[PDB]
Amino acid sequence: KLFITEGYEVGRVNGLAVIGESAGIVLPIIAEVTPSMEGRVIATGRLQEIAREAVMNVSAIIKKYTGRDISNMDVHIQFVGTYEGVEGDSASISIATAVISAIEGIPVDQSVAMTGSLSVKGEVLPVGGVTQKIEAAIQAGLKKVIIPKDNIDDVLLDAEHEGKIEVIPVSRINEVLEHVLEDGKKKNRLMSKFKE
Amino acid sequence: KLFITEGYEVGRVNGLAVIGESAGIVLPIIAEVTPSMEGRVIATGRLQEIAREAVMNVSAIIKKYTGRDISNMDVHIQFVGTYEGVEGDSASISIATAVISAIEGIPVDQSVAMTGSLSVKGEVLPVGGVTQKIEAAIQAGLKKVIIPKDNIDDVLLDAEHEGKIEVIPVSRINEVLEHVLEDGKKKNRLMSKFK
Amino acid sequence: KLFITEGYEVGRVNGLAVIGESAGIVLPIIAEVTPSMEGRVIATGRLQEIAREAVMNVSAIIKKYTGRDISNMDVHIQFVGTYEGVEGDSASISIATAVISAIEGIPVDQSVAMTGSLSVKGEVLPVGGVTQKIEAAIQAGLKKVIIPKDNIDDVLLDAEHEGKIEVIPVSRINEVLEHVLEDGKKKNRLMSKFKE
Amino acid sequence: KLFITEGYEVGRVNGLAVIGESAGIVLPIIAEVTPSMEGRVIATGRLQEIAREAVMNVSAIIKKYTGRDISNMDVHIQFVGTYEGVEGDSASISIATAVISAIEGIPVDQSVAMTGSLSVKGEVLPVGGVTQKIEAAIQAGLKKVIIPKDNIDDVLLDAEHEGKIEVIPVSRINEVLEHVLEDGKKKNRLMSKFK
Amino acid sequence: KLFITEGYEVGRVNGLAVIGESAGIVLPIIAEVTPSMEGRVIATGRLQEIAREAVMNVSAIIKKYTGRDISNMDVHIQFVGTYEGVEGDSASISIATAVISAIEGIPVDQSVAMTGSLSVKGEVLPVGGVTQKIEAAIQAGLKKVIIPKDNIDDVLLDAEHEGKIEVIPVSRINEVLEHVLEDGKKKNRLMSKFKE
Amino acid sequence: KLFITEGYEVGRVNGLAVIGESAGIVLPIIAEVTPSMEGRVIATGRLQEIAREAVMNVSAIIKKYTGRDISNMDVHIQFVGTYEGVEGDSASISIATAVISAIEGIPVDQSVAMTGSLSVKGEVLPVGGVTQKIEAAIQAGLKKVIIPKDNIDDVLLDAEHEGKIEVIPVSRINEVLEHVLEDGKKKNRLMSKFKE
Repeated sequence: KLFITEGYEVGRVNGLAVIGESAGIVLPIIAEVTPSMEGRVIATGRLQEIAREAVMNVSAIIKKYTGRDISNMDVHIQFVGTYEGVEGDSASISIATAVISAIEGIPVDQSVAMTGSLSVKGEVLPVGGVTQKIEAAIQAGLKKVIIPKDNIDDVLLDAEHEGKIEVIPVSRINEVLEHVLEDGKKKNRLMSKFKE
Repeated sequence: KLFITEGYEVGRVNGLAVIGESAGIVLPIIAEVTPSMEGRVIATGRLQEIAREAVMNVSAIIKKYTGRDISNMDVHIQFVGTYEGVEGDSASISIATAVISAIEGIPVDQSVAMTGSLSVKGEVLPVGGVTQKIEAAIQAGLKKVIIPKDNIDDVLLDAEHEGKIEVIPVSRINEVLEHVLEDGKKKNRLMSKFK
Repeated sequence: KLFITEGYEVGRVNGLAVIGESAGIVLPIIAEVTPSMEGRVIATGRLQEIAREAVMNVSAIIKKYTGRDISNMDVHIQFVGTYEGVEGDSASISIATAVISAIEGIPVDQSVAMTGSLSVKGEVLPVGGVTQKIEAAIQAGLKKVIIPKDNIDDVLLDAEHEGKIEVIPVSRINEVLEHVLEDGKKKNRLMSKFKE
Repeated sequence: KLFITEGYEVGRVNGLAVIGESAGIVLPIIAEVTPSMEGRVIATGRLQEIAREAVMNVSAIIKKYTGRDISNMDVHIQFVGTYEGVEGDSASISIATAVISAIEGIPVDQSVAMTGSLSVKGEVLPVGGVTQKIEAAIQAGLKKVIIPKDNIDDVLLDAEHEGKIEVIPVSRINEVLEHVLEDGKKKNRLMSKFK
Repeated sequence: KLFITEGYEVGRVNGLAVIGESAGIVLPIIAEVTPSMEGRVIATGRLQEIAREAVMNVSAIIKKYTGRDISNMDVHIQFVGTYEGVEGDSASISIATAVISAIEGIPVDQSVAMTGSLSVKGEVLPVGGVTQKIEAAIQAGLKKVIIPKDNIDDVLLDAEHEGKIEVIPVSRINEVLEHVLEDGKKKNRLMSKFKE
Repeated sequence: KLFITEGYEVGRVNGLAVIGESAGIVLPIIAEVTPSMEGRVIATGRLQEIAREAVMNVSAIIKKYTGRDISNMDVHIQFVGTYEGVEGDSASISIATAVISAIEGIPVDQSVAMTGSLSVKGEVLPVGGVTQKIEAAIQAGLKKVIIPKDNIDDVLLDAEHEGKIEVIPVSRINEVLEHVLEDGKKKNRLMSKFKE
């Protein structure tokens, strides 16, 4: 199977996505980081362009909140499996989440999938095919799905479904991290860094 | 909805644009600026050269009048949502407006969209697709498109678009801010710096 | 309107080009220059390569006859308007002409459109589409049209349209300039500077 | 015939991949190394992003355990054959493996296909298209196939096929190496280095 | 009209090409060199890659046979006019002629048009649509047409059409230059570094 | 036609490609070398990275064997031909062979073609499309086709192709070589260099 459904893992997130117009999918990302040999973002396959765009875009948010500049480190991003036929999210919050995880060595809840794009301001703004994703998620045996707050009323769950996934609307990057990073002294420090 | 339409709000604005044909869409920008360890405009997409340009024109206006150097501070320009076959506007005023809005950190009326092209020396130059653009601001339920002046007569709106919206003829950048940049002490300050 | 058709403005020049396969359009153009403190030609959209070829060529000529070394300047060039399926003359001379005008800061006559491919050496080479361009010129109500002298047998106008525009042709850029540049001290002192 | 099914060769591994939207193919590779007197990774084709990626995850892994650095080496990789319609897997292990084989000088077992994505930490990640990666390797007469353990449930074989190949599930790049590298003094001391 | 049919001009050659595959056309070019003040080939719009290629090949023999390194110069090629539906020769001897011409300032004779491709060892190789081309040469009042020696029997002319143009087959670059460069002291010294 | 087929010229190697689907193209290569006046591999088009690969590999095996180093040469590598959908073998041996030719200044049997991938041990790896290649090599009325050895059995031929040609299998560069160099003193000196 292409993704983990529970446990905690560094630089590892289950985003969600769309195949064709039919349907949604579990889209899992690893991020890993190593210092550069000036610094680039490595990824390949049908999604590399989504990946440099999120990673690059989010990169100031990522400097306000470790203090590691991205151009001092190499960011190794893959998508786990292959997917031709898939639209992914712009500035996707999973790809930023997995990177912050990897930079910070703080693990991620696999049982919580996510969707949204990430304002360079740090907000999370709406994305297509939410119902179709939750749906893929309900199909995956994942437990909670984070989503943007303005897709709140695009969640057209057809009952019996209303109780098999916990749908969590967020609107900051800090809410996404709060809700998926493993508890501990590290995330506690981390969270406290989210302000002005 | 997806794109915001009520409120005021920082380094983010309503670009008008056109997917080629008769074909309007509302294209927001979102800007953000961070004083740097010079600096680099960071933006992605088919419309980076434009993000870059808008920004480059807009530092003359700001080192000159304000006397802020925008070379000291990395700048994020990002357009929103999935846009395909879009023609952008050279030195597009949505961006430069958002850029003044990041940097003097002062919100913008989101009733208001706009389109235009910013000359280094401050002008709002005319642009193609001025009508279909207004038609876009309309089925997106907005209050006021701002629009270049030399574009008035490229409005030729029909009965189902006539009186639906406030069109603002602008010649200068500061006519743009006069009209969208929210109110109080900072705007007032930014204004006088100019003349 | 996307162009001006009377008076003088700095750094502004109504080009001529062809849309699809019949017709002309006026290709209006602005250039502006600030010191760089070397520098670039910033232009965007579809016709950018032409802007850089023309500024690349104007500037050598600038350096030979005046003093001003475009080396030291950012030239910012725009096609007021947005031009798809439109196709220029290489080393377009509207463009070179708008640059020579931002730099000298002598305004240009808007009542006269033009078209020419500019050699590094200073000639105005011939260009495709004269007849049609001159028709578009007639159409926006522009008084004259400056063309490459070798394009003179290409002019195919119905006798009544020969009443409508002046057709001037030319073999060197400095002739485009007496022909366009605002009458003046500056302009004179400038014509002096291309004594050959 | 485009790959080998018997014997050991230095720096040659039988990858596995898909052509169109089913059918596996065996995807064989040489890597080779020479020093760089910096270092570059040399591969053409539709699959070379992958080749560059594979190698760049191997380096750090090798450095961390073996001490050898690859900045001071040029690496030359080839997909023996011509590979259109084909997607490889991210950072294929088969390439990672063929690089380790090169540098260390230890023959690889040609009768064992392998598929997988190597992570920078040395972990073996799951992949698209396992079954036809398996069918195709049977098709070629390979005796074992190494697959990412996390894909054990994707293995879908008819019994007449269950007996025809050995499915070996791994989760780490050192396991792959033990399972493929030729036996001997080199192999062992090499392993003592990943523990 | 777009080419000069007689006299000599620095860096100015009448190549031949084909419009679609109905007909030949004169495709006239100009190369011009300025110093680099790392060096480059500037050129525009439609046959810009034929242009970059031709030069990138001949560089070779620009050094090997004679004088200057073109990585220290900028090569500014233009096609005089505009070029859609036209098909460009590779490693074009008309470019190389133009570029050798501009560097030596030895004028090229405009009553002789040319087609063919330059190998890097400097044989001229067959090209396509030669009859059509010559038919363009003929049509356009150029006196003489240089063509590749392996196309000799691909020339299929009507009676009337054969005396209408001198046809000159060549097998090597130095013959093309023997043929089109202004006699005089400078060509003599150029031509005599085209040994062994 | 545009290519060689009996004969013995230097720097030139009739290789083999597929135009995409499976349609035999002879793809002639011209190599050329001069000294840097460090050095460079000077190629044009889609194949231009193959070239530098074929080159790269060949310098390695030359430095080793002959002792000669050719980091000093400026290498020119040319594709004779005009087709798109062009599809080349990695480290393609044609190029490897035109080059070794170039350098050792040694004429090639024009009457022979080849496909092949060359490794840094100067093995001949097999390549796909073996049968289409043997065909354009027939259509091109050539006498011999060198193929990689392990390609030995992707060889078919309906009645119409069988015994139309000396197909010749190889596993090493020095075979490729023994096959195609013009006999005598410099073949010889350079040959045994691969043995010493």
